[PDB]
Amino acid sequence: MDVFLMIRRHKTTIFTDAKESSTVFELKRIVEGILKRPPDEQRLYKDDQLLDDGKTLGECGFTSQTARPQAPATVGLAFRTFEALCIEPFSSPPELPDVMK
Amino acid sequence: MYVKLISSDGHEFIVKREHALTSGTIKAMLNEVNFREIPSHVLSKVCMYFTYKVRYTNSSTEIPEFPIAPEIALELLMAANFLDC
Amino acid sequence: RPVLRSVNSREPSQVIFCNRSPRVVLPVWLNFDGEPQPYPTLPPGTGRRIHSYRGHLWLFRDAGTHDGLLVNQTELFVPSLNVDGQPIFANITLPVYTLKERCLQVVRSLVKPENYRRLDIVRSLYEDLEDHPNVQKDLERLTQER
Amino acid sequence: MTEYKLVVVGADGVGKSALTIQLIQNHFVDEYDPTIEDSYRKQVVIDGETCLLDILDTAGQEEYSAMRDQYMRTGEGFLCVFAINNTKSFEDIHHYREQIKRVKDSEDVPMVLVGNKSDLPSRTVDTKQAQDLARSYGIPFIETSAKTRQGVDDAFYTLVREIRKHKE
Ligand SMILES: CC(C)[C@@H](C(=O)N1C[C@H](O)C[C@H]1C(=O)NCc1ccc2cnn(C)c2c1)n1nnc2c1CC[C@H](CCCN1CCCN(c3nccc(-c4noc([C@@]5(C)CCCc6sc(N)c(C#N)c65)n4)n3)[C@@H](C)C1)C2
Ligand SMILES: Nc1nc2c(ncn2[C@@H]2O[C@H](COP(=O)(O)OP(=O)(O)O)[C@@H](O)[C@H]2O)c(=O)[nH]1
Ligand SMILES: [Mg+2]
Repeated sequence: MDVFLMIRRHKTTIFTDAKESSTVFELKRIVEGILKRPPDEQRLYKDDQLLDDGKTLGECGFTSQTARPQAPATVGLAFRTFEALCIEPFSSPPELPDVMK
Repeated sequence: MYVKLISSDGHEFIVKREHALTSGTIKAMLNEVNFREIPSHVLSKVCMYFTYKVRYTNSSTEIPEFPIAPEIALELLMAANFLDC
Repeated sequence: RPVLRSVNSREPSQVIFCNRSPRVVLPVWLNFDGEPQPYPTLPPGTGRRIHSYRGHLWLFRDAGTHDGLLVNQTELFVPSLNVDGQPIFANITLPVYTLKERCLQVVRSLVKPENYRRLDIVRSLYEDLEDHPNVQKDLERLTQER
Repeated sequence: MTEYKLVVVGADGVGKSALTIQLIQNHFVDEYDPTIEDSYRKQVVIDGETCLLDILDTAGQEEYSAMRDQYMRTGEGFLCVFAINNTKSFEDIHHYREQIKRVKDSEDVPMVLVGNKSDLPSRTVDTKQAQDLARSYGIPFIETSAKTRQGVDDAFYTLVREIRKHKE
């Protein structure tokens, strides 16, 4: 029922949750309340797939098995022409010490 | 209400205020909190624990194991020790 | 003397132990003197109809690491009398560990105790890694929290 | 020369001592002291194998000490005896099996359910009830009479075979 996501654009990541039955447009309204941009100026992606406003999150591929609180699914976000999706990568951990194999 | 957490490398993580209060160190400081001691890949993992805690505390369903990759274990331990969570 | 102990009721009570955790559960019974007494373990996802008594105290730990576990959302399980012979259910799950304690568990499972102090961490954490889960110590904390 | 450690349990007066003495000494004791607990050894040929049977005829009041727990822990097989003319002895069987499971740290312990005094007409426990109890436990149920020697060798030899299947 509940899918847990992290919406990412540039160096911004939004941890939020939504209902599997809720639509992509309803998720853009959630982003609107945070980033102060209306849904008409937002483009949401799952990997490299542009999400249609009318489809539910479950129909896009977000399920309880793939969008867990401890492992949220990544949703790309683009703002308006529309900009190309850009997600700045996180930092990298150091090499694993030999004491940890 | 939401809280914004800044990593040491300038990543911005927006989480629900209730989720951020899971940390004792963030609770003491409290809209925006800057951490020069936590990188982005660690602070992102920390936020996953926040939603994990709030979701599964007093849960009537079974609780899954919180996963921790060996490569992030040592840094995550230091973060959690600093954040008191 | 110890407050956390079983009551010598001698009144049987049918209980179902159900391991809804990914760990091997070690059921621990606090006898009439407050001492922990281990009982046969439960592999993950396994149930077991056990024979207990009213007023007896139970806690559950990870059989290999003694990591703490929860029963019916709390630390202790005390079965009362069965109502019309229906069994009293004991749902054994993981707790929501603190992130620091979960990290300690994962580092403890990866590094050998001799090489604990070879890690690139703070000296304070070297002591936290060596302070393995302890049933007797958790009983003192639960006795004081009472 | 293989050895099998057998323990005969059940309520007082069900015939534990009479069943044991009938197996080793081949006679029926009408009044054996309910207090004397002893172990008996006998060389027997069971399915062609010569075995030493070490039979513990338990007696006395309950004692849930570590020392009594460990003594019973050494038994490889258990004869759980009740008397067909005593319902309470049948009702106690569940408790005796539960204590066997505890000390053996297992739920798959070689044991046999024994309904003794089958020569008596005053039946109070039905054979179907005992068959159903044995089925739920997954153990054989044998009707015995230490007085007529009915099923006596069968009860003890079957427990030995349950140990052998368990030892493989
Ligand atoms: C003292 C504890 C045993 C304890 C207890 O049971 N707990 C504590 C936790 O609640 C769980 C529960 C428990 O372990 N469940 C069993 C179990 C099994 C598997 C699993 C797996 N997971 N889990 C969680 C498990 C739990 N406990 N606490 N309160 C009491 C008890 C014990 C019973 C007390 C009331 C008994 C009253 N009787 C008086 C009348 C006659 N009766 C009698 N008369 C004479 C002798 C015996 C007798 N019985 O057995 C034996 C033998 C010889 C055979 C056989 C092996 C052993 S070993 C040993 N020492 C023996 C002896 N003497 C025996 N002979 N019986 C019996 C029928 C009733 C009330
Ligand atoms: N009719 C009959 N009586 C029996 C049988 N076995 C034992 N008894 C009687 O039951 C009484 C108690 O038996 P006992 O050997 O002392 O059983 P225990 O207390 O369990 O060891 C004795 O007086 C026996 O004569 C049997 O198979 N048939
Ligand atoms: Mg006797």
